[PDB]
Amino acid sequence: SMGKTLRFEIVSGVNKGYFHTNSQSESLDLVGGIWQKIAKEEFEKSNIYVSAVIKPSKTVYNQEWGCPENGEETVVLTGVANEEFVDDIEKWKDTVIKLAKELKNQMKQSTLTCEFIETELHYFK
Amino acid sequence: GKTLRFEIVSGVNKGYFHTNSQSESLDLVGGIWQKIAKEEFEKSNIYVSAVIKPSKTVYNQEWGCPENGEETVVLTGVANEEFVDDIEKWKDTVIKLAKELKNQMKQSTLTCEFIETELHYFK
Amino acid sequence: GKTLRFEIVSGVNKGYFHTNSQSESLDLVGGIWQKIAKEEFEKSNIYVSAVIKPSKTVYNQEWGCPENGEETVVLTGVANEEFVDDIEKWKDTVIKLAKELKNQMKQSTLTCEFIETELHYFK
Ligand SMILES: Nc1ncnc2c1ncn2[C@@H]1O[C@H](COP(=O)(O)O[C@H]2[C@@H](O)[C@H](n3cnc4c(N)ncnc43)O[C@@H]2C[C@@H](N)CC[C@H](N)C(=O)O)[C@@H](O)[C@H]1O
Ligand SMILES: Nc1ncnc2c1ncn2[C@@H]1O[C@H](COP(=O)(O)O[C@H]2[C@@H](O)[C@H](n3cnc4c(N)ncnc43)O[C@@H]2C[C@@H](N)CC[C@H](N)C(=O)O)[C@@H](O)[C@H]1O
Ligand SMILES: Nc1ncnc2c1ncn2[C@@H]1O[C@H](COP(=O)(O)O[C@H]2[C@@H](O)[C@H](n3cnc4c(N)ncnc43)O[C@@H]2C[C@@H](N)CC[C@H](N)C(=O)O)[C@@H](O)[C@H]1O
Repeated sequence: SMGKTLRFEIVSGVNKGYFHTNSQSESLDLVGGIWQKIAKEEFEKSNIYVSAVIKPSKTVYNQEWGCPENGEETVVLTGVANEEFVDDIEKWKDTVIKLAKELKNQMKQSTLTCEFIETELHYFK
Repeated sequence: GKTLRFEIVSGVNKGYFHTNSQSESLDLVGGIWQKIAKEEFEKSNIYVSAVIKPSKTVYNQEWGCPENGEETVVLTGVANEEFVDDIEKWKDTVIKLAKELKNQMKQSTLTCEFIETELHYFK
Repeated sequence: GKTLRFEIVSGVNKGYFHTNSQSESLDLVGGIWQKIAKEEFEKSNIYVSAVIKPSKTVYNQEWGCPENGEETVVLTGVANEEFVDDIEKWKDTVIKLAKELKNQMKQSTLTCEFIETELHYFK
């Protein structure tokens, strides 16, 4: 029910120019639907299912590098390696990286960040 | 130098509370947290504040997830040394509140994580 | 090799800025951060980008919290080794910007945290 493990965080753009969504709820459904498909497909391959909590956001960077004024519409995906389901943390990590790259490809993103953070998970069921 | 932060993820249980918007879910969960944190504070003098964020959680539809994700909330907070004198008792308190939130939101499962953090508090 | 991420939590000060939606607050804080980060970059060549999320912060009404929570914003960012040559200088830049944000948002207190993180950057 408790133990040291890893969480991940990925930040992606929503690519309005390609998908033409017009609200943050539409953007969340877009990214969430892609994550759902790729996570299920990898689960069928490796028996490792990576669930993700997805949050709306704006990412602020220099307008001279392409950022809209007041920020780019983005989505933050996070998840934790639950030892109830993950027997091998290194395989899970490699799965997350694989999914992050697939998300970057299918979202047509030029760059993407994927972070791993040490966490102590308490799981109540 | 280092302290802890927590992160809890819960469903919002629209079917039970009959809320109709993510804004209503935030007020619902906020009010529940506000009440349970106050109640615990009056027992132990340990107040656990929480930053609450809207979210969706994506998992396998075979396990009950709606297409594109379940509506969820993320609650986070930090053990501020200004207010916290015993980190172990603070962790116990977060866990106690996380279990109360799980019960009141009628959740079958719930995650509560602790992450090491370096807090700079400006006042 | 780990790097750092930061997390800042701030009020949105609806009463001072006369905003009436979370979207308006997000754009306002986003513009304020964009300006202070650009000005700092023009001096030090350290650009601190930030991912900003809407939120509500729940604390004791006895200390001034509104019922169900205060409207807040969470700003996070990562020290990407592709652009950050000196982590200490980056950390001091984040702290400097957090203090500027506190002043410009007219906040009485503000938290700024640093968390160790393993960053994979795909380009
Ligand atoms: N900090 C920096 N210092 C110096 N130059 C920079 C910096 N950032 C960007 N640049 C320039 O811009 C070019 C593109 O860089 P990049 O796409 O990485 O620049 C990114 C970061 O500045 C920021 N960002 C991304 N993930 C973040 C996270 N987890 N936390 C905080 N901020 C985040 O967001 C920027 C744009 C991304 N959101 C991607 C935008 C778009 N969807 C795309 O795919 O191209 C670089 O090659 C540089 O020339
Ligand atoms: N990763 C997995 N691998 C294998 N089987 C799984 C997995 N996840 C769920 N299952 C199956 O589904 C059953 C239910 O498991 P569980 O309720 O824990 O499955 C949860 C996780 O997959 C995901 N989730 C929850 N917290 C998360 C976090 N912090 N980060 C990332 N994802 C998070 O969300 C799922 C459902 C929860 N949101 C709760 C749903 C609902 N409100 C409820 O109370 O039952 C399990 O007994 C398994 O049979
Ligand atoms: N935990 C506590 N225990 C005991 N006394 C407390 C506590 N918190 C606040 N107080 C009392 O209230 C006064 C003000 O304290 P403070 O402004 O720090 O109290 C803050 C925290 O309780 C909470 N908060 C802020 N950042 C947070 C984070 N990252 N995670 C979780 N919660 C967060 O939010 C409270 C108010 C802030 N959002 C600022 C509100 C307002 N915008 C302002 O600028 O004054 C203190 O001097 C004490 O008298």
